[PDB]
Amino acid sequence: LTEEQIAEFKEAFSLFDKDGDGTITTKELGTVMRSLGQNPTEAELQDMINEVDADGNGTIDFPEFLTMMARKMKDTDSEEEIREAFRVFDKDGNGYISAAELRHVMTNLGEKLTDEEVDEMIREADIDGDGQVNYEEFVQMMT
Amino acid sequence: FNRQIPAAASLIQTAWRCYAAENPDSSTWKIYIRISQLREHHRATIKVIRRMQYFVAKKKFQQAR
Ligand SMILES: [Ca+2]
Ligand SMILES: [Ca+2]
Repeated sequence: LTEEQIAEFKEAFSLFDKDGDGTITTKELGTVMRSLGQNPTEAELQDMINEVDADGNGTIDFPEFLTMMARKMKDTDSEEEIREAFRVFDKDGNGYISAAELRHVMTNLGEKLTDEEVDEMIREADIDGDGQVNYEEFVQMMT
Repeated sequence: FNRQIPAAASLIQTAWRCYAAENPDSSTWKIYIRISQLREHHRATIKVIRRMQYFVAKKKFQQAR
């Protein structure tokens, strides 16, 4: 792990840890999100913490931030679950999903991303003018 | 019905925003309409938030499955 990387993470941690107590509470994190023009729900704040929370005290210490910042978002079987998430939408079974269905899924369901983001995604995906994406190349894009 | 459908949607979207965020000139940034002219303390903030969002979408999807 780099000394550059830890440094910058330390800077990041301070952005949430305003009271200097080395803990991030569910109410401090909501401050920051709401700073960015967001509205979270008390549970949404309580689900995020409970994912980074290995001490169970309810707070985020800097070492659990560091644990979360340095997690294999790409190697820890991240590719198997992201595959099977797409296979919820290939009922045809083909490792292929219509670029149109992709847009409809990325925009109307779940977090509902903006069209410009969906435009960027499809373009940089496996759409080589085949209005199909083979998500095999998609999962690898992100990893 | 089919509770995996939103979790699958959520899993894929959070992972892509996590990845898109590493490009500082991706359109995944123009989404913060209330933040006029984002500064550098914004991106460190967004980047970490987005990671924790991707993780909860990992749990919620597992649960369904
Ligand atoms: Ca604190
Ligand atoms: Ca803690």
